[PDB]
Amino acid sequence: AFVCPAADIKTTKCLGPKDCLYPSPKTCNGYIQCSPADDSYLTGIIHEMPCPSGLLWNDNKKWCDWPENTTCGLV
Amino acid sequence: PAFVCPAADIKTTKCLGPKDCLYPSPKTCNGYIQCSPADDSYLTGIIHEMPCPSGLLWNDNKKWCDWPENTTCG
Repeated sequence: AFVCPAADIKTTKCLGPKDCLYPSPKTCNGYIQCSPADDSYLTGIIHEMPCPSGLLWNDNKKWCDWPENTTCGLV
Repeated sequence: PAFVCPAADIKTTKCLGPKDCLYPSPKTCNGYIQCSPADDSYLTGIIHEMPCPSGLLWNDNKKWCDWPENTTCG
């Protein structure tokens, strides 16, 4: 499986828009967001999030983006 | 008009979840606002004016940047 890396939750509290966002090792048509479990900010909960149809993850900008801009290498 | 992040949304969710504390931007359809708790009272928010990708528009129904046909803008 995948779990949330605790270091990111502890260090950032995922407060910034681009914090705690990651590529999905399972698809280019989505991503993973880690949410802090609670306001102790010690561990994270995994959310497998989709991109809109036709958009791919662009990890440079941590968003769903036009396919030409993708950072995803999965085939 | 100047935006204020809704206190009730911050207080109730602490903006923890993926779809929490996201709103339309009054400045553009090609973007949105994401609020982050400003302090440990969780009643006020820092405003992050976020763009959408080229040509795409906010869809407040799904709280994401989406194809223009699915917009809520206006």
